[PDB]
Amino acid sequence: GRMKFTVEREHLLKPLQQVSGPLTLPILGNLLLQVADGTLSLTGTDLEMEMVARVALVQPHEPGATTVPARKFFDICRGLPEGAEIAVQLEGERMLVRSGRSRFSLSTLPAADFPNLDDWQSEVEFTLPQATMKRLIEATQFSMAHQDVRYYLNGMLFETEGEELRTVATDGHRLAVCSMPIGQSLPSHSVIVPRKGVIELMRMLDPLRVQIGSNNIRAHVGDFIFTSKLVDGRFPDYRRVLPKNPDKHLEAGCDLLKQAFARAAILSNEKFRGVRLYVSENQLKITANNPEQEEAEEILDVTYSGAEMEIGFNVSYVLDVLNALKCENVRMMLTDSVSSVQIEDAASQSAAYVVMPMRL
Amino acid sequence: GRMKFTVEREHLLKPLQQVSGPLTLPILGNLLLQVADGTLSLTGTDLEMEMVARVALVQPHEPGATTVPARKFFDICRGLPEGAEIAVQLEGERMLVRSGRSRFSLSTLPAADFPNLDDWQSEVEFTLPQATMKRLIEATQFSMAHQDVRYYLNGMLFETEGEELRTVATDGHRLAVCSMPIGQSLPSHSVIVPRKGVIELMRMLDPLRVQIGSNNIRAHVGDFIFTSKLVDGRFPDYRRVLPKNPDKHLEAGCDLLKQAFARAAILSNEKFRGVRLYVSENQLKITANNPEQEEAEEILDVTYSGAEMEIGFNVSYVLDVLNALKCENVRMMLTDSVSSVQIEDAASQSAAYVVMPMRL
Amino acid sequence: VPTLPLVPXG
Amino acid sequence: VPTLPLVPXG
Ligand SMILES: [Ca+2]
Ligand SMILES: [Ca+2]
Ligand SMILES: [Ca+2]
Ligand SMILES: [Ca+2]
Ligand SMILES: [Ca+2]
Ligand SMILES: [Ca+2]
Ligand SMILES: [Ca+2]
Ligand SMILES: [Ca+2]
Ligand SMILES: [Ca+2]
Ligand SMILES: [Ca+2]
Ligand SMILES: [Ca+2]
Ligand SMILES: [Ca+2]
Ligand SMILES: [Ca+2]
Ligand SMILES: [Ca+2]
Ligand SMILES: [Mg+2]
Ligand SMILES: [Mg+2]
Ligand SMILES: [Mg+2]
Ligand SMILES: [Mg+2]
Ligand SMILES: [Mg+2]
Ligand SMILES: [Mg+2]
Ligand SMILES: [Mg+2]
Ligand SMILES: [Mg+2]
Ligand code: NA
Ligand code: NA
Ligand code: NA
Ligand code: NA
Ligand code: NA
Ligand code: NA
Ligand code: NA
Ligand code: NA
Ligand code: NA
Ligand code: NA
Repeated sequence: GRMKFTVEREHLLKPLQQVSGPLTLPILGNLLLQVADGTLSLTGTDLEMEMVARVALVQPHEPGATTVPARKFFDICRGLPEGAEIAVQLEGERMLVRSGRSRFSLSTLPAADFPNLDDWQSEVEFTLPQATMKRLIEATQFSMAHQDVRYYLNGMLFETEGEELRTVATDGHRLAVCSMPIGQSLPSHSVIVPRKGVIELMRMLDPLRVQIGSNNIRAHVGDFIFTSKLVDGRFPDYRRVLPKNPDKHLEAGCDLLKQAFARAAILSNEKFRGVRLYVSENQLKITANNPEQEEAEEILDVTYSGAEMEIGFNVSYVLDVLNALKCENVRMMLTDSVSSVQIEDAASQSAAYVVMPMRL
Repeated sequence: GRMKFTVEREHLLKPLQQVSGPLTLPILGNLLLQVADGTLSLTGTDLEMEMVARVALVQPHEPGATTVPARKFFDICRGLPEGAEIAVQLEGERMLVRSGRSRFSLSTLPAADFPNLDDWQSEVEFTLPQATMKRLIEATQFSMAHQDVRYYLNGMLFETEGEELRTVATDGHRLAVCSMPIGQSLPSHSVIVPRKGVIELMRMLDPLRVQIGSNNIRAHVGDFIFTSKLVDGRFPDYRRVLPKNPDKHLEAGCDLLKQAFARAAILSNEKFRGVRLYVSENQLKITANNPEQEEAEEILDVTYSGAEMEIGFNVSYVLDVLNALKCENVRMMLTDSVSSVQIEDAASQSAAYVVMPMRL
Repeated sequence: VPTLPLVPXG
Repeated sequence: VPTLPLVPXG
């Protein structure tokens, strides 16, 4: 006897949709299906990360394993009618799927050729609410580099320190850092999670147990386990990037400031996206112009009592920060026109953003 | 004195969004703005079609005209706060837009260089509900050709006959025709509306007065007027394409039939998309296979009492038809395995679809 | 892949 | 277009 199971469509759909994500080589487009001890396990991989789902089998079944094309199998199950029962068995080099008077014969590859992580070794473990992991990632994801030759910047730093978990991302022009308490005393550890691993982790956050290994990270969410390889390299130390004594503090409403930058941006250079800030007593003026010599000017009431200053920014990087802040009022901390600015929620220091200016 | 007006954002937004659609040459990226007799007119064009919006001016204004970059002007107005008042005036070679403490100076080009349709000549005119025009277009739009060297097939035939308006579209593999009563006695006329003109007409249908000219078509919807050039060429006669005596009639539920074709399609050839139909007494069997020698089989109860037949189809063309029908039951009218099939709503003859089979 | 009887072009 | 003081790379 070979692998055989019968399952309700709605017990299979969401597990199948999730494992079909991290999928190149032919067997890497397949899911590994394994039936053992009343459980169907489904695994997808791209050789660097892996997603496993477990599904309880409440109908009779026979143990075994195969691999089957992942998107086809998912699309077949999704396309069957609501409430359908799905029967699966192996027939030679094919997997036969039956439901009602529908039949599908899919090509298989042997389970024995499916990749597996063989040297897993855990080094730190903790649990935290899914919403906390999601805040940490959403607070910083947009500042990761994209296809930088400095490979370690294309991912996200995850760091444990004290009772806090921290994420850091930077692309050399801007940096984001966010720290959240998790109520457990943690060893100090820092690892770099690749971009595609961050994306997959987010797909799962719909509590979370995390294990950080020597060369991999693992997340347990309900009946799913996600594993990703870590990135080698020395990630930069955000503590050395934060401005040292940004004495000049400007506070403004986040909505009004964002809306003003967004309007000014319309008439900025399409390639370089530069806008000019002029800070004066309780006032901010934003100006933009382009090669057509069009000009935008916005004047806002703000809270500011420092020296007058003019400073240039890539407006896209500024808007990225304001959109990631979920706050009523924003604090910009300035030093001079050629030094980075620190931006934060006026009422919370959980996250900080550092943006380098452009020369005027 | 030059053109000047002040208007509420919400009186400008939707007109601006609509005219900014049909927009290449620099002045063709601008809107023509004209103030006269208490009305602001806004016009966008791509040299073959034109959209005009009229906006009543309830605040003081001065007559004149200019052209201004369309997307920038729209994005500025959209980005101003809800309830904003927008003041516009001309300053040298620029248009100055003011609202609150926001200022925008846009580059202009002279109104005198903006294109205009000079030889308009109307030949037939009628009114019909927007929902009827939308049904006519949605019933057939998907069967238009895309970038066919036979230019006339890339558009949609609009034909008046008796008291009916008709649309026809075909790409040589499939054809769609739809006819609706409009309650007015019409002269017989046939014109071809280009693809982009059909799309624009749909954007306006959110009653409609239509004028069909010698070389153009014009639609009046509220305070908008849309004009499109017509396509030259001899459009094919759908009456000669319909199967002559499709004696073998199959009736089936539309949802079940569509869902079965959709599942079979998963295991069809990704390039050629062929599925096989086997019709027998009150039964339809759909089969698909691919170069990997995977196989799908669907069996459905249908109403059918003709001879047994096997016929092949591009499943994408079949699904396109079933998705465009909005019906409980579908009628397929068959002749033989190498002749086209006619598909229609079992309870309505307003629309008909003709699909050529593939050889088995 | 036969065409509909469009004249000309099939 | 100066960079943040990333070591190395700026
Ligand atoms: Ca059931
Ligand atoms: Ca067998
Ligand atoms: Ca693996
Ligand atoms: Ca494993
Ligand atoms: Ca460093
Ligand atoms: Ca608020
Ligand atoms: Ca606050
Ligand atoms: Ca107002
Ligand atoms: Ca002037
Ligand atoms: Ca024109
Ligand atoms: Ca005109
Ligand atoms: Ca003809
Ligand atoms: Ca229904
Ligand atoms: Ca019916
Ligand atoms: Mg087995
Ligand atoms: Mg089989
Ligand atoms: Mg296979
Ligand atoms: Mg400095
Ligand atoms: Mg004027
Ligand atoms: Mg000006
Ligand atoms: Mg211009
Ligand atoms: Mg024939
Ligand atoms: Na077996
Ligand atoms: Na596994
Ligand atoms: Na079954
Ligand atoms: Na789990
Ligand atoms: Na500029
Ligand atoms: Na004037
Ligand atoms: Na006009
Ligand atoms: Na104003
Ligand atoms: Na009108
Ligand atoms: Na085939």
